[PDB]
Amino acid sequence: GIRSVADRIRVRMARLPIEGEEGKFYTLVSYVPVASFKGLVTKTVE
Amino acid sequence: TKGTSCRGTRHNKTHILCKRCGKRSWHLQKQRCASCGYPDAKMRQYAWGYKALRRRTQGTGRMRHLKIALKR
Amino acid sequence: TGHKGFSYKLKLGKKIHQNRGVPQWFRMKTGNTINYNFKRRHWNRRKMGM
Amino acid sequence: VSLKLQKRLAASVLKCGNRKVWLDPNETPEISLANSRKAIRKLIKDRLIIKKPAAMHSRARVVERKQAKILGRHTGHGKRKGTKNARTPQKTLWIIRMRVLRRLLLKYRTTGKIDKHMYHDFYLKVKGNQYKNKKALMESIFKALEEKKL
RNA sequence: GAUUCACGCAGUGUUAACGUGCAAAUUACUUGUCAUAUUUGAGUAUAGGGGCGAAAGACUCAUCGAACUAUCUAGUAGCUGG
RNA sequence: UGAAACUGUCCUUAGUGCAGAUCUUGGUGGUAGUAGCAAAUACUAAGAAGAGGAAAAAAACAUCUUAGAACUGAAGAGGAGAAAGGUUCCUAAACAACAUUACUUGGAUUAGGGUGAAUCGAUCCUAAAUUACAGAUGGAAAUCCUUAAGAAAAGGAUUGAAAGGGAAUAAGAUUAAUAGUUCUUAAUCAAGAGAAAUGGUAACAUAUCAUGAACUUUAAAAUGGAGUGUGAAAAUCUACGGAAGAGUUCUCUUUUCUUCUUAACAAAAGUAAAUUCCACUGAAAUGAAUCAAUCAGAGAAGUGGAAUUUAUUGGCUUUGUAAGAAAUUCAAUGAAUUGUGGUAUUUUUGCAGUCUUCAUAAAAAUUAAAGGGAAUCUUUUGCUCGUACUAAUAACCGCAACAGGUCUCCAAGAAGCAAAAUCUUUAGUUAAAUAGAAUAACGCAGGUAAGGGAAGUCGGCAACAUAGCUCUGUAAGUUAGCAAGAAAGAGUAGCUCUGGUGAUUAUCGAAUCAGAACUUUAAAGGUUAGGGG
RNA sequence: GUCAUCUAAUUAGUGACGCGCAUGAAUGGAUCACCGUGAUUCCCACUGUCCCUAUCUGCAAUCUAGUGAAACCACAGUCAA
RNA sequence: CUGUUGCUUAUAGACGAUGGCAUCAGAAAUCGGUGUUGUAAGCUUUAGAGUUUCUUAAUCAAUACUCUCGGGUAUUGAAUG
Repeated sequence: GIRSVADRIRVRMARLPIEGEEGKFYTLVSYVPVASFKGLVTKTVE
Repeated sequence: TKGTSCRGTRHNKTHILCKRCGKRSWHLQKQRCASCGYPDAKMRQYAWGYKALRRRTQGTGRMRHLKIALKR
Repeated sequence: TGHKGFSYKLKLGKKIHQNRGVPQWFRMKTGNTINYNFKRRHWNRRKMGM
Repeated sequence: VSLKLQKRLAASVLKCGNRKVWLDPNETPEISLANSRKAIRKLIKDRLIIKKPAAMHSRARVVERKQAKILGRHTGHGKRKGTKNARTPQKTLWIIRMRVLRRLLLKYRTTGKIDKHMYHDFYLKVKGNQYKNKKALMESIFKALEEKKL
């Protein structure tokens, strides 16, 4: 609902080229569901 | 409540269009026209209402036949 | 109202017919000052009182 | 574009509300050409316009509470909010009881257990609130009969 | 023409809000009342020294200890202003 | 600068000189980019269209679709009418102005389209009341009279209701918008055209039958309210049996949800409740019956009959209409299914008796019957007018898209005594006088607080406090009816069980009451909900 | 007003007294049971009314983008005598 | 040099201002410390008052035992790396 959000959220954002203009980029934030947040650090997904 | 609130029920016409003068002055319950003095045979005219005379009288309309006769 | 007399309905129709602007060709006449109809009205602006 | 006309026309054809109408978001150009009910009827056949299912409203919780109330699991003193006469009307209890007792008396008279004279006496006793229930009347009738035969 | 709740309605209090307002009298809570002396729609009747009033000089189109509108009328002013 | 009239002197004439009149009319400042653009819970992501989200976060972005999250909560922010409005209705193009920002949106601009009736209403009848010729009155305008005054009208003239009376139509489909109005199918009504009957003891009964004038009478149209019981239909709930589809499914769930329908008008397999009458008989040892009553020798109860009412024929199931429609699925137009019940609740509609009035709770048009005996199936047509839309937190009245006001119909689940508060389904909407950041004072709205407890104050103003149901208990005073829910005290949860209250003749069914072990965070209190003396 | 009572304390309330400025009998006199969004006093309970203020939330106010009035105004705006 | 700007910056603050750092900058996770509440979800204790179907097998069952000093939260204006 509008009155509550999860205490911690794990997301993954990817920088991708804009289809129209080749020069510019855009960020796509996606949601990564995890069972527990213990021992998770900032990982560069490749 | 003599001001804004009391004007809610104003949805019953008192005067409707008259048949001899065409104005919305025919009193429904009184069965008379307040302006041209309907069924009364004579047109209702008063000397205190000098303006009401110059608003509807001879020469304020088409004068369909009288214009021919006087010019004749 | 949904219910109306025949004569009253026709007088309603004329008021609809008279609520029109000046045709374009009449506006191009030489020495023409009649550009807009100042007798115009709209339902939500002035009640025609009939 | 504005698919307001197609949203309204689809509901009229599908006989639902505008809330249940589904318009394909990928086929906006196709639906936009549909400006008539005949065209809309063609789109439904092609499944571009779909009638959404009604929201599910389950009575499982209500049913399982009724069975608990049948066994008396929730009919306590802290769960009653109306008066005794409100919950069980006293007049209707008398109406039911009068029908029950008078039915039995009529059955005994026509069967032959009791004659008209003793039936008449028991009729006024019943009306006078002498017997609590059906059981109380049968022993009272049985007692009177054996006294008569004694 | 008993006691209460509800749909509604009123206007006891906060002398609360607002007071160049949502509103030329309204809003919130509290209070009262909520079918027979009840509530209510349409039709109809009663007109200004008149009507109507379970009576407050109250109401009679935001106008009432005498409505609105026009004529007498540029009413008169030993009084104020220019 | 301006581009066509004007000036100097003498007499004459006057609408002849402005800083004020809260002067009149018009225009314009400071205040001032200030006060404001804060009731109605609320928006977010992706995409489309567009000049109209750009960017060193310019943190906000109108319309449409999808998804998420929500509100009105079925006495509605739903679906429709009366009045009032009058084209605001539908569509397309277009956004200069208007809806306190903006708008590609609009109840705003421009141009087109749109209202179909023999059966719905007006039209017909009369109510309160209203208005004529003649007559009477008046100086006059005019007033009175409404059948009394009349050489007028068998008997009394006009108007007065889109809520009173009233001949006759329904289901499905169709339009961008009209539909008891159009189309398909199926009906109904009115006006027209082609010495005179039987049956039953009786109440009374017979696809038109089976004659019935003048005149007269009776009835219908056409009659308050309250409360109780009950018949039937619909909705909701539920029992058994299924068919199709959908949701959940690593934890379970033979699972949870949806569909399983039927009109006007007629028919008469089967079968009801209530009331009133008819025949046989004659009741006391008085009986018959209702929740209550109430009834009987001017005749009870019993048995056998007749009639009327129960949303059209004749009330319900059933039948024709009619499954060929419609609903739910499946395949790519064609295929499948469409049982039977309930001693449950509400609503609607009738019926039966009871209570109440110093209240007795309309008329006519129009129809039928009687008393009397004067006379000797097919087919045609059905005219005039209204019909769009809102009916309101944006179409009505208040200067307006104003938190004010304005008459009605239909009405799901939970929980509860309750149409109460609170939450949800069908439907509607997420916008309704702009937002973003920061989180000072002073506010408006909602709160809490140690110890004390009205010492504050004109005054317990405001707020706190009591609050449902069951049981025990209840004073003085009194018009003997009341006070009284007086006051005061105890109980209340969850789970596992036990017993009482019936129907039918072993099977089935109802929520209601009482009682007992065990457990815990020890129980009306989320909401609703008396402070007492 | 005087005497009692209510309180620690009573121009308040209640019960009495009465030569009552100027009460009094359908201008109705005396009496009160039930009733009252009527006026007045006292108890219990409860509490931010108060000792004596602290603190929490929403909407504003503050700043900004867009939009944007009004009352008022002789000229104006530091004091003492 | 100074100001703007950045740390959605603090020992500051209505806005300005004031204070600190600005590539050995900053920000964020995670980990440890430190707090708050009271023993997570799944399975097991004739647990468990009793019931049913069996015919000592199961099933239902408020609550309750061990795993569990557990689980969850913890700067947002907390302290380390």
